[PDB]
Parts: sequence; C-alpha cells; structure tokens
Amino acid sequence: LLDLIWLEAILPKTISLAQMKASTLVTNQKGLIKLYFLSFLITILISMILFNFH
Amino acid sequence: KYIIPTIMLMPLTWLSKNNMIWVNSTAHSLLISFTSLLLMNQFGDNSLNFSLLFFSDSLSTPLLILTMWLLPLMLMASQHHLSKENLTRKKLFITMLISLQLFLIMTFTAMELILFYILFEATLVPTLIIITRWGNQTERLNAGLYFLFYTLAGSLPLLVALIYIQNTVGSLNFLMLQYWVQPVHNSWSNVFMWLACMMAFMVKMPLYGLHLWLPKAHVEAPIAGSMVLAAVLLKLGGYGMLRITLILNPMTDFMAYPFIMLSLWGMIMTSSICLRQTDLKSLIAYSSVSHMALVIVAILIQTPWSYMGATALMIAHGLTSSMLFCLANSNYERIHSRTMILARGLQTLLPLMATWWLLASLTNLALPPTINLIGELFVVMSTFSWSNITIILMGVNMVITALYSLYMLIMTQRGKYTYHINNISPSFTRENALMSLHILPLLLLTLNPKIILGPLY
Amino acid sequence: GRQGRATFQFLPDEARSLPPPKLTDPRLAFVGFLGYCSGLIDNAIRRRPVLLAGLHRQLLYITSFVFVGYYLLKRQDYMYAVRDHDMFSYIKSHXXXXXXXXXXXXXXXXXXX
Amino acid sequence: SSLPTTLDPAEYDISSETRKAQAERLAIRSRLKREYQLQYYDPSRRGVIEDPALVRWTYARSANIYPNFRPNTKTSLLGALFGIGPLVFWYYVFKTDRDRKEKLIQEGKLDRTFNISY
Amino acid sequence: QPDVEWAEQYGGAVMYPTKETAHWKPPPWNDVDPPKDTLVSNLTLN
Amino acid sequence: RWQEDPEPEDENLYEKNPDSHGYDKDPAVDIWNMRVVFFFGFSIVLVLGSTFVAYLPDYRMQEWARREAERLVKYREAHGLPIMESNCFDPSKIQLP
Amino acid sequence: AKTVLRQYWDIPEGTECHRKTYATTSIGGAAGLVVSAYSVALKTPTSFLEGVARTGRYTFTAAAIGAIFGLTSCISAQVREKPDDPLNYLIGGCAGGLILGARTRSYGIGAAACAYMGLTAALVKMGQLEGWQVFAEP
Amino acid sequence: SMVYMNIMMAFTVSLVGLLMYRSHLMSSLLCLEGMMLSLFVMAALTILNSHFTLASMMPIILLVFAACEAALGLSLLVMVSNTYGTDYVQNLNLL
Amino acid sequence: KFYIQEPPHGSPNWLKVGLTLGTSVFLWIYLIKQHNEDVLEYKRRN
Amino acid sequence: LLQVVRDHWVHVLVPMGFVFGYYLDRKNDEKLTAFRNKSLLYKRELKPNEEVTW
Amino acid sequence: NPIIFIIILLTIMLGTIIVMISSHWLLVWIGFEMNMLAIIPIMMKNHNPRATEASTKYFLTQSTASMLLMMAVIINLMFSGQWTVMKLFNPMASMLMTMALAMKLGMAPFHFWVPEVTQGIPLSSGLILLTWQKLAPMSVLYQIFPSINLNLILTLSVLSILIGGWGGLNQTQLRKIMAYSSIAHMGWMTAVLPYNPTMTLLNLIIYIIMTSTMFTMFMANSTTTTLSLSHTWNKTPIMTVLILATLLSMGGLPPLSGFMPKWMIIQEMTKNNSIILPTFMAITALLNLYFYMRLTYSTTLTMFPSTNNMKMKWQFPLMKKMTFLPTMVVLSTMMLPLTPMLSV
Amino acid sequence: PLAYILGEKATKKMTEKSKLITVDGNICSGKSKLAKEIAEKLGLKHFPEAGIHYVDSTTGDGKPLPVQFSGNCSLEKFYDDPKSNDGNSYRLQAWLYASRLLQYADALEHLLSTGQGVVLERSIYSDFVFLEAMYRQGFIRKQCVDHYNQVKKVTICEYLPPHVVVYVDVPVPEVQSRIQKKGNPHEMKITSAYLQDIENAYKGTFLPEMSEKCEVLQYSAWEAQDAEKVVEDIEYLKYDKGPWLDQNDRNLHKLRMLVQDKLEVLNYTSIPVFLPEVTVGAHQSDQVFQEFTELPGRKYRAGYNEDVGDKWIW
Repeated sequence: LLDLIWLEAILPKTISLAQMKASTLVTNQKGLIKLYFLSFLITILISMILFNFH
Repeated sequence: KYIIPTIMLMPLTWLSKNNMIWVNSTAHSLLISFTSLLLMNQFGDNSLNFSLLFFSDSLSTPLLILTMWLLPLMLMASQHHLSKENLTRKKLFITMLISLQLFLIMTFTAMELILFYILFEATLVPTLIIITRWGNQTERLNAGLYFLFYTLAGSLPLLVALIYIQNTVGSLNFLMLQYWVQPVHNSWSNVFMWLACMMAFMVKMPLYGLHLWLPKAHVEAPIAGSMVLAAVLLKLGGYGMLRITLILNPMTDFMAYPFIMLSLWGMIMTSSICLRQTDLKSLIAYSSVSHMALVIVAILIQTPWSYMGATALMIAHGLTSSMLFCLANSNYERIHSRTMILARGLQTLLPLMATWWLLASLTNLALPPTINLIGELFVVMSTFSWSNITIILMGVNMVITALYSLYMLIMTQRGKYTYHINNISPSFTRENALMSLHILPLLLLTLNPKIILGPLY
Repeated sequence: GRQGRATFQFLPDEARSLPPPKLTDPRLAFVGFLGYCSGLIDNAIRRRPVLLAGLHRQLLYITSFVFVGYYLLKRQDYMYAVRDHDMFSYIKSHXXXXXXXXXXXXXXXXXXX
Repeated sequence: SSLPTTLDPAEYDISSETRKAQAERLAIRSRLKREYQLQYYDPSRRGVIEDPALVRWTYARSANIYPNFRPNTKTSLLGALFGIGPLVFWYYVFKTDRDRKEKLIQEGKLDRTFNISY
Repeated sequence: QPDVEWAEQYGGAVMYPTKETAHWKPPPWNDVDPPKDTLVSNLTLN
Repeated sequence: RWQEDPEPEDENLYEKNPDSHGYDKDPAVDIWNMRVVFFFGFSIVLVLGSTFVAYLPDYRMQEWARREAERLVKYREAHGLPIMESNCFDPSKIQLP
Repeated sequence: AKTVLRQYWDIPEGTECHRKTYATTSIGGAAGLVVSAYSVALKTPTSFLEGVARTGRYTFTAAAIGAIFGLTSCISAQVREKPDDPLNYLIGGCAGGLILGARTRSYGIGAAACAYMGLTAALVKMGQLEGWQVFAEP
Repeated sequence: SMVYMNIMMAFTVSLVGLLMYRSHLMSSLLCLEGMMLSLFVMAALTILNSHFTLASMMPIILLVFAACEAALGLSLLVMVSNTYGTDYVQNLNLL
Repeated sequence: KFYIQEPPHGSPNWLKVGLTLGTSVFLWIYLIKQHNEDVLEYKRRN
Repeated sequence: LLQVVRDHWVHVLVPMGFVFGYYLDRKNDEKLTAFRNKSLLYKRELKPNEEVTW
Repeated sequence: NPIIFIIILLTIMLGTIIVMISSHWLLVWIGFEMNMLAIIPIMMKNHNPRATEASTKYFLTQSTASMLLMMAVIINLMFSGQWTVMKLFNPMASMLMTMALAMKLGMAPFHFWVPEVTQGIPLSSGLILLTWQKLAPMSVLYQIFPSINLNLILTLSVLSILIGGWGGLNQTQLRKIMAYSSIAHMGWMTAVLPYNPTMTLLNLIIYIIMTSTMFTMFMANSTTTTLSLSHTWNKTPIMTVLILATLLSMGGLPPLSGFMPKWMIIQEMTKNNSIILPTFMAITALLNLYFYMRLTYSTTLTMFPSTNNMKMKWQFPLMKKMTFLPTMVVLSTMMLPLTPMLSV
Repeated sequence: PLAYILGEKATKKMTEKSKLITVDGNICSGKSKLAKEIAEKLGLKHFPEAGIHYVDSTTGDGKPLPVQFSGNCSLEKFYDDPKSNDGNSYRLQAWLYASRLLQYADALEHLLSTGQGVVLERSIYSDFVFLEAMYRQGFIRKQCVDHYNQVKKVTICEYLPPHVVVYVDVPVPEVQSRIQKKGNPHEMKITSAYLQDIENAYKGTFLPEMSEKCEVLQYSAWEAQDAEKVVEDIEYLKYDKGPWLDQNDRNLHKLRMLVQDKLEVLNYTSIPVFLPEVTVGAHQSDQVFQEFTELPGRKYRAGYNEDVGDKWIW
C-alpha cells in the first residue's frame, strides 16, 4: 500500500499528467496552415483585450 | 595537496598496458589514502584554512578519509565483474569512479554553499552512467530516471534559495565569513526559504516520503554489488544538512518539528517492510533507510549531543552498510540471482566467510562500542532532551535492528544447498580482502574514535 | 553595469590599458588543457590511432585556445576594473545614497534548545 | 488463524469424485519433478538452475505495482487511513508534551539542578 | 539487458499511443518520394 | 527467433587451471597484484597509519586543556572567590533599555 | 482583464459576499473562453453545431470552478475568526478543484487535482505579502 | 486622425484576411501584396505631411522589398503546383 | 596489409604540416612580444 | 636504466603528481600574507628570523 | 552547387551584419528580408515534396512577421517621428514589435511552424541556418530593451518552456527534438531582457555552439531515434561518448557548461526581488532534460540495432567545427565564469 | 571533392567514347563472366561479380576477412542448399545487395574521374530478379520482401542515371546441364524450378529496363562468345534521349559527391526497421565488432596503421 503504491504515487501523478498534456500540443492540429494561422488571430485578440497593454 | 593526484590518476589508467591496469589503479590510490590520514587529522581551536577557496578545509569532516578509503575498495570488488569485457572500456570505467571520488574530495573540503552545490550535482552524472550501463538486471532505466527525477526536482530549489540569501545578507561563500547571520523572524515568505534548503537534502537523506529513490538504485544495482559503495557515499553526501541548519536558519525550527515526525515513522515502517522481502540487496537497501533516518531526526533537534551522534553515524554507516553489499556481491557472483530463499547455506561451502558475516551483520546492532553504538546512543540520549516519549518509538527500532542482522544470518545458517552445484571454490585472496579492509578500520575505531565524532569534541 | 563611455571596434579600449595582464595564470593553463583536449578528441571522431600519440597538428590546437584565451582574459581584466571604477566613482560623487552605520551592540532574542 | 480444532483428520469426502482429482495432483507434481530430476543427476552441470516458480515469486512482490491497483477502490482509502493517519497522530502527542515542558520552564521551575547536558 | 521488444516500444512513430493520432504514418528513412501519379503529362492539340 | 542474439557465456574458473589465484588471466601478474600490492596498502595504511588516527596528532586541544584547566582551578580558588564560573563574556555591558 | 483582477483584491477587504461570487465567475468564465478558443482551432466537426458544444463543455465548467471557489470563500469568511489566513482559502481551492472530475465520470482525476488546486490557490492568498511578486521592473 | 482611421483599419482587415482561409493559397499571397500596399500608403502620409524630404526615398526602397517577397514566395507556390495537381492548404504531408 | 588497393592518405604532406607547425610558432612570438610590450606599458603608465 | 623507462612509464607519474600538489598548494601562502606579523593572537616581535608564520 | 551556394550563404552572413551594424529602422527591415530571400534556396536543395511544403510554411509565417514589424516602424513615425533604434515610444507599437519578433523566433504563440520546417530541411548544413538565424531577431531585442511591457514578453517566455517541455515528449524524430529545444531555450533568452539586457548575448554563445555541435555529429546520417540507435556497435563507440557530452549539457547539469546560462539567468532575476518565476524556470527545464534522458539510452545501452550490413570503410564527412566546439561545450564552467564581462 | 572551381570538373575530358555497359542476366550459371572478359577491347576496366568476400577485398587490404568476422554466419554454400528454421536465405541477399551497391558506387566514381569504359557483372537493376525467383517457392517470408523494397526505393533514387547499355542473355531451359558441365560441386544440385522462375521473372523485368531510355540488346547462346560481334554492336548503337544525358554542372557533381565516400552511400542501406532474419542481436555482435578491431586489417585508421606502414607519426 504505502512504500510501493501510495508514497510513490505523488510524483508518478505528475509524470502521468505531463505525458497526457504532451498530446494536447504534439498530436493536436494535424497539418494545415489554416489551423495554425487561425490561432494567431486569437493570440492578438487576447493581447489587445484580455492581457491589456493599451 | 589533494588537488592533482586524483587528476594524475586519470592519465595513469590510459597510459598503462593491457596486462596491468588493475595493479596500477589500486596501488597508486592506497598511498594517496595514506596522505589524507597523515595531514587532514590536525585541528587547532576552531576550523582551519588549507588554501584559498577552491578546496577549503575541515571543520567536522573525517568523512573525507572514508571516501579516500573507498577509493581503492570499489576497484577491489569489481574484479570478477568486468573481466570478460573490452580493455578500452575498463580504462573508461575506472576514470568514471575516479571522477566521482574527484568531486567527492571537492564537496567535503570546500566550505561553500555555491561551489559545494554544483559539485554535489556533479556526482549525479557519473553515477547515472555507472547505473544505466553494466546493469545486470532489466528495467535499470527506471533506476536511472528516478535518480535524477527525485533529486533534481528537490535540489534546483537551492538555486532560488541560496542566491536569495546572499543577495540579502553579504555572501555565503566563505562560511566562516557567514556570521553576519540575522535570526529568521518566521514569516510566510521564509516558510519556502527553509523548505527549499531542506528538500534538496530530504531526497539523498531518505525519509519515509520521497524514499523510493534509494531501493530502486540498489535492486537495479549499477554493478552486481561493487558500485553500490558509491551510492553509500551519496547517502552520506547529504552532509550539507549539518551546515544549513547551523548557519542559515538557527531561530526558526518550528518547521523542523513535522519533519522529525515524518522520519520517526521512517524508522518503524521502513524496518517493517525489511523483514519479508526476497532480494538480499533490498534487505540492505531498506535497512540503510532507517540508519540514515537517525541523522535526520538528530540534526533538526540542533542540540550539541545530536551532532556528536550524527557525525559518528555518517562514518559508521559508510563502512558497515557498504560491507554488507560486499557480502551480497559474493553471493551474487556464484548464484547469479539475489533470492535469499535460494541462496541458503554457509559453513558447508563457505566456512571463513561466515565469521565475516557475523562481524558485518551484528554491527547493525549496538555491539561492544565500534562506532555504531557510539553513533546511535548519543542520538537516543539527545531525543530524550527533545521529548520523553521518543524512546518508546526508538525502542521498537532497537528490536527490529536484531531482526535485520539475525534474519540475514539464519536464512544463511540453514545448512542445505541441495540445488546448488556451483560455489565450489570457497574464496579468492581479494574476496576475503574486502571483508578485512572494511571491518578492521571499524575494529581500530573501537579503541579511540576521537578523530571520528568531532564537531568540537 | 551597461556600457556608457565605451565604444566598439578593437575589443580592448587601449586608452585604459593601465592594469597588468595575466602572466602564466592558472586560468590560462586550464584553457590550455582544453586546447589539448580538443587535440585529443579530433583523433577520436576522425579515426586516428592513439589520442596521446598520433599526428602533430595538436600544436595548432594548443596555441589557438591560448591566443584567443589571452585576449579574452585581457577583456575580463579590463571590464571588471571599469565596472568597479564606475561603482566607486558613483559613491564618491553622490555620498548621500550610501549611508554608513557604525558601533552597535543591539539586543536580540535568544533561542531555546 | 484456525478457528476450531486443528484440521488434519476432519472434513473430507469418503472416496467420491475427489479421488480422481487427488490422482491429478500427483500427475502435475511428477511432471515438474521429472524435468528437475533430469537436470540434476549429471556431473557436467555446474550451476544453480532457474526454477520458474521462485522467479515468478520474486516478480510478484518486486514488480506488479502499476499493472495492479488501477481500480483505486474504497479499500485503498482505508489503507490510506493507516498511511497518513499515524503521522498526524503524534502531532497531538509531541506538541502536548512540549507545551507541558515549555510552560514549566518559564512559570514554576521544573528544570534539573545538575543538567550540564545539551 | 535491452532487446528487440524494447526497440519496438520506443519505435519511431509518436512515442506514446494517442486516440487523436493513429493515421499519422512514420516518414521514410531518407528522402521522401512525391505522388508522381496523375499529372498534366504533355497536352494534346486538335 | 533473433538469429544473432543466442550465444550464452558461462565460464567460472576460480580453481580449474590456475590452481591458486585471486583473478583470471596471467598467474604471474596475479600473485604480484592480488597478494603483494593489495597487502602493502593493508600493512602501511592500517598499522603505520594507526599511529596517526588517534596516536599523537595532539588533536583539537584535548590534552592541552587539561594542563590549562588545572592551573586555573588553583588560581581562582586561592586568590579569587567565585569558583571559575559566574558570568560569561559580558561584565557590565550595554543594557537593553 | 486587469481591471477585474484589481477588483478581486478590494471585495474581500470588507464582508461583501453576493458581489464577490459574480467577480470570480467573470474571471473564470473569461479564462474558460481563452482555453476554449484554442479548441475551436483543433478542427471542429460540423461548424456552429458541435463547436458551440465544445464551448459549452469548457466555459460552463470553468465558470462553475470560479463559482464554487467564490462561494466557499464567503462561507470560510463568515465561519471562524481571523479573515486573513492561507489555511482559510485552502479548503476553497479544494472545493473549487473538486468539480474537475465532474466534467467526466471518473472521480479520480478531480480527487488528484483537489490537493493540487487547493495548494496553488492558497499560494495566491499567500501572495498578498511583499515577498511574492510575479513581475518586476528594477 | 482623420485619414489614419481608415488606412489603419484597412491594415487590420487585411491582417484578418491573411490568417483566415478558404483552402486557396493564391489569395494569401494576394493579401500580402495588399499588406505592403497598406504599409505604402501609411508611410507615404507620414513623410509627405511632415516635410522630411530625406525619408521620401524610403517607401521607394520599401516598394522594392515588397516585390522581393511577393515573387520569391510566389515562385514556391508554382513548385506546389508542380508536385501536386492544384494549390490547396488542405493538401499537406508534414507532421 | 601494406595499404593495399590505393591508400587515400599516407601523410607526406609538408604543405599543411609546414603551415601548422609554422603558424603556431608565429603565434608564440606574436603573443610573447606583445606581452613584453604590455609589461613595459604597465610600468610606464603607473 | 633502459628497461625501467619502458616498463614503469606510468608508475612514476602519481607520486610525482603528489609532489606537484605539495608544491602548488604551498605557494598559496604568499597570496595570504595580510596580518602575518600583525593581529594579536600569536603575534611576537621576531629578531633572529624574518616572518615566522607562513 | 559551385560558388553560387557560397555567395547565397555569404549574403545571410552579410544580412545579419546589416542587422548588427545599424541605426536606421528601415535598415534592419532590409536585413531581415535579406535572409528571407537567401534561406529558401538552401531549404529546397534536393528537389523534395517535403522541402516545397516546409519552405512555403516557413515563408508565409515569416513574411507576415516582417510586415507586422514594419507596422511598428510606421507607428514610430505616427508618434515621435524619430528613426533611431533605441525606443518604441508607444504602448501600442511595442506590442506589435515584440510579437513580430516572436514570429521569427521560437517563442510560445508562434511556434507551430518550427517542428514542421525543421523536418523538411534536406541536410544537416541547412539545419544550422535556423539556430544561427535566431541571432538576427535577438540582436534587435537587445537594442530596444526598455519601453517594452513585461506582461507580453515574460508570459511568452514562461509559456514557451511549458509548451517546449511537453512538445518533445511524444516525438521520436531527431529534427523535431532539436526544434522543440529551440522553443525551450527561447524562453530562457527573453526572460533576461528586462532584468539586465546582458547575459542574453552570452545565452546565444552557449546555445549556438551547443546546437552546432549536435548537427556536425549528426553528419553520420540519422533522422530518428531508431536510426541513431544503430551507431553503438555497427559504427564507432567513441562517437557515442562525445554525443553524450552534448545531450546532457543541453539540459540543466552543473558539471557541463550548458548550466552556465542557467547559472546567470536565475542569478540576475533573483537580484530584483523575483523568486516565483525562477522556480518555474528550473522545474520546467527538467522536462527539457527528459527528452535527452531517453535519448541517452540510445547511446549508453546496446538496444539491439545490430543490422547484418557492416561498414568497413571509414566515414569521411565535413566536420569543420566538430572538434574545436564540443571541447568548449563540455567544459567552460570551470574555465571561464568571468566571461560574462568579456561578452557583454 | 569540395573545391571543383579550378581545373578538376565533371565531364571535362570525359563522357566521350566511355560508357557504363552492364552485362547481366546469366539465369543461374556463370555465363556473364565469359562475355565480360571478351568485352575488354572497347571497355577499359571490367569488375568481377560481387560475392561474400568482395566487401573485404575492396577498401580493405588485399586478402578477404574470415567468414565469422566479415558476414555474420553468411555463406554462398548455405544458399546452394537453402533450408528453413533460422537459416540465411534473406540476410545473404541483403549482404549481396550491399556489395553490389558498393561496386556500382566505385565504378561510377571510376567513370566520372578519368573517363573510361566500365563493364559491370550483374548490377543493382538485376538484383530483384535474383530475389523474387527465390520468393516464388517457400524460402523467404513476405515481410522481408517489403523490407527490401524500402531499401530499393531510397538507394536507387540517389543515383540519377541508371545505365547506358544493358546486355540481355536468354539461354535455353537446359542450362542446368551446362551448370553440371562446369566444375562446381556447390553450384550443382540446385532447383530446376528456381532457375526456370529466374528466367521467367527476367522477361517481365527486361521490359521496364528497356523502356527506361537505355539501349537494351538481346543475345543468344550461338551469338555468345563473340569478340567481334559484341564490340561492333556497342560502337554502332548510340544512346539517344536517355536519363544518362544530364547537366554536368548540377546533376553530375551531386552524383560524384555522394559516390566519393562509401559510408555516405551505405548510410541509407542500413534500415532502422527491426527484422528477425536481418540479425538483430547485439550481445554477440559486440564481440564480433571487437574481433574486427582485434584483426590486423584496418582497425586503427582509414589509411595508416601500426605494424603495416606508418613512415612518420605526424
């Protein structure tokens, strides 16, 4: 329970989370210059309104 | 005087012919270990200074002598292993052990917090290569990955801590300079300042939590039971705890109170698991958690008695646990599986080794005063001044320390060995030499260990 | 910190060539070891027998790292002096910014155990 | 732990269908024995044999950490109660002893006269 | 000791299996070949 | 099937061929290594080394303070009134308020 | 928005509860729209049919994270004395991080995030002191 | 103030027009011409109103480097129509 | 072996060997003479 | 004389390397010469020999 | 290709010189677009479908990058009207300046082109010309170090190491790992720029040399982890030792001189009362190390990539700076820690 | 090799009365050896057919390496009587393809530098005939052929021009009697159906070889062993509108740079795809590579070695 499963678990949790959040950036947006440029319009809109610098 | 003879040991192995190698690496390291015992043992009223800070001095470090003593002892054990491999890789390997010992000389001598840390992490890379190559067992990569996953995630918080302290108060560099020390006022910003300095040495000094770093490195051994002595040096490599608690934060030790409690169950529950396990190396690996947990209990109390017991225990464990790994090496080189149930029977095949089994197992217990009793007894007497209830928890540990040694003995005293056709030859001349060169320094420290337990003693 | 009364073209200033240069320094010897080390692994990548005993183009490898390293250390001895000089001159000119406090035996709390 | 009398001549079928099953026990036993016997009585062996029963025995304890325990049930939380529980238990033991000691130092002296230690 | 099964698990595709990426085939060893089939290929006059 | 991997090696000599040896390959070098140079480090560093571990390095004023304390006990008892301890480091220093 | 984040450090100074919950949903809802904005660019099948469903699964949940974190902050303010504590808003982060496993039926991902969200949100309330600054000029 | 409210607006409209796609890769390069055209007018008004005289050569140089990109990038577009049948954003191979 | 089937390198270059051994000495003289000049410059300035 | 140089080419380097370390660390004493005769702890006016402490 | 390949290569060298030695705003504008015309022919080279796709994806992202940069130049005429590269003098133009330079570099939001451009490059000679190209936008950022807002630089530096640290975990392509270490290192670049503009130039020196040592050792043709696997036994075993010195140095390890940037970037930041950001830097840097952790196992282990075909003839590549530079890349932390002053 | 801007250039004092003439398609018996030896009047250099010992013969030093060190359990005698269960079959063919790629790279380098008529005995474009005939009967697994095609698609496309003149020899089905007449105990007792399938597959392989704008010429057994008839046909027939005719500045130099080093051309030959027949084991290959280092051939460098030459250390 403790020395092998539970006391380990804390950082294997962060390993499993890092490997799961890896797919949301690597496997996401399969090709297409359309999909990459569409996200660039949003980043300008965030910088103008949300993360406001005049 | 300890700079550029170990660096001069580097071209020795490359230049020497294929017939020699092992004869040169051992003989030109034993005379180097003689000079460490010759010069470093001298002390004045307080801490000296050998040179300007590239490598500084000794304050409470006879632990440097132990590394110089293991400088040829690792080469003794890896003789049957790496005998069938390439001659160029033999020259490559000995230099990697030398490089480990090179940075280990540096870390103990240098009285810095900045130069110490980067060479404390410079011992991590050679061990990584030593573990992940020549590993006899499968999934040795998990022993390599978690070696740098647990340590570096705890130690990189030192960069944000140590540089922060020197930006506020003078400079950490010279340490004897660092007596500009202001008492920590116990603020919420100072909470993580204390934690980041400790968590780096909560990994190499194994607690109950974050302790899985150790047994995986021992079960998936670097080399059989030969390069495990370097991992014993990494256990005592967390001696920065002696310096951080004393200098950087003496006032605020309210946060030390939960960490003693966490290591208090890192005494009983770490010894309970070390009773049923099948691997003979793991029965040393989990016992090494408990004996090094004694120091973590001691240091955080910060009483003068605990420092006397701790510094003794750092030297005590460095020669007793490493000796037990040499016994595990002698069993693994014959059977080629570290199963305790399978390898059963001494005296019928190994008569002389059985006496060396006793002088190594019983040292886990408090024998007639070697260094282990002197190490333990001062810590137990220090915990009573902290709190009266401690000996009830500490007394259970004293029972299971007998369940360490005798259980290792009984499972080897049972005379059978029916399935075993091997282990026909008793022992080599170098095999019994490992048993002597580990135990006889412990036997010589029975007489006067004044130059062992010495933080102002 | 940043450059103020200094200009580019020719790396040392020549106008501030007063400080003595590094003569047979341990810093020069370590780069000399790296110059030798670069003359060891060149026989390892390009397959040549014996790193210690091989072809003698290593003399170029030793000299180049020493030559570049000498002027690099000359830049180090210059820039550290100027950074210190501008620091000392700032205290001497303003005086009000850097305050001095002397002679104190102030009471502090004593810790138990 | 055994509850009634020591089980050896108690509770058994009187030579029914179990006799065919008991004969099957010796068939598998001798099958593993004969391959052991062939790899034992030769002088040209020299070396400890594998025996897969003990190899899988070590693998059952050392490995099977994350292939197992993938359904983290309420029983694992009950095991966690024995995990974190005792660590928080001593927090109300050591602190109560310390606040008893520290108050005795300041008001109504309880310190020893011949205490040169620590 | 590492074997052929360990190399297949760390095979050149996507490192770890994913539900989104499965049709993503591994590239050729050296210099990719274009789809040369179906082109203009010499226009005719009448 | 691997067609290249199946080639196991199992050769533990120890006694068969060299008769008396600590390690394999070259018996003449083995006697000079396993029995000579290992034992010179076993003799010099452990026996002649033991005359440096605890035997006369003076060592942080352990025996020096005995001659220092004995002359100070007789001095402050015959001439002085307090018995060697009363106030530490500060005789009438600057007060807190 | 920077104007909404500056309002977040003025309402807990008093004892206003009904406007504090709306201030947290305006941050969480907008931050929910930011995360969902990238998800539109990940090839949405059938435009303005499942793309609206992809916004509806993220923006509603993230605002509900802010809603519970907003509500539990007010419950912890009324019950027990001493308003400024890191432990006081640690339970608020735990309850706010509890419904991460409410998006999908698993009860394990949300339970693992309960300790992580509870500690990280407590650090924000720890960051009211001078010793914690994310961005600096000199 | 008055004119700059339209020519800056025309730049932002073309900025959307570049990054928005309907599979045609020719239209993106056509908008790159418009982007340089909008930059040409915005630079012209700043130099002509505030009589610089020296800076008048700068949009002429800008006009040269406008056509430098809008030809060498256009030549790569032809290479897509050599390897593949017709130019499309959807027609890709890279991962 | 005797370097059979046309050896690519036997190393009797003397063109590259003469320059590598040459310019290194030219670097040695250039560094010491400027160091001797700087030693005179350090004494003259201060 | 002729056989010793070929057989023991590396055997001399390590003890000679110790001598190099014995000499280099000794030469660091001249760098630390501040308050050698000064500072009241072991200070005494030496007459037969110049600079007692090294 | 004869002299014309060298002339094209020399105009990239000359192109960055116009960026370096400059005072005029349209002069650096030319310097960026001098590179745009000159990288593309080396991007093509071997007449590939991948090369055509990479160059078009490279151009359409970086042509828009320059035109966004020219907008910042024109707003510098709308307000103030001074054409000297020192300050933007605007809270609006500074936004369109930093984000345009982020497009040319491997910074967080405009990173999507970087891995797919690196895959389409035919040879190792062309792979250098992206790591060396990043000197040009960095040189401008050093010139305009004030008047640029923290809220839209430091957010782009923090996110880039986050997406860089997770962007190479699900990748086996050797080009793709180097492309995401590029995104990872750019976060360490721009984080220094407000907290003293110095050390950003030294961070380039460490990065450019350490990346050039990789591809010159990748002259023995390898595109995947499994293709670089057959190198331990079929090819030379000493080559695996020297790549080990470059793999481990790219991650944060103190015995190697790749820790020398991570030395001063944390040190300079901690001086200015910021501790919560350098903590986030070092922890995410372990994810960058983690790529090389699994990539060291291709060289340290056997891994069984034997292959029946064995090479008898010795390998003869270019190896121009493959010997001098890895010696400096492995050890310089003990050699020159005072080089901070010499560089900047 | 790198600086060709001076006197040394491609197609300079070359590519006139000098062409690659491949003599291939000998069915099973060594019939191509007689035709290549006879064609020595017009052609300057005639290379022998690649076998098991060719890889050590070229680039090494005269004498071939032993069977254990050169090709891991690879022998021509094993393929003479091919059998199932962990045999050679495919791994000898992969070694045979690597040797034939090596000899073609040397021949093309010999053609570009100093223009000479090169005669080759069975080239790369005849190798798939030798493989597919073995596949028709139960010898090679299906997955191994697809592994070969992956090497085929990469290695060939590096070379822009295939051949100038390709010689086709179609003998009678009674060629097994001619193989029995020849003094070879190993070559004898081979399958008659295998040799018949080799001639059948070659007929469908000669058609794309002729359509690839290379001058293909067919010869009979009666037309064979003629020094006058074969040489006159080679001089009269001129190569027109072929892939061999290319630009000397761009196409020829890139071909010469790729063929200059043997390791660069064979870099694509080593495939990362794991195959059980293509030798995957590293434990025995470690000692085999160590035995090659122990061997007094090369071991130390590309050219100079200890106890072999070395006039000077520098």
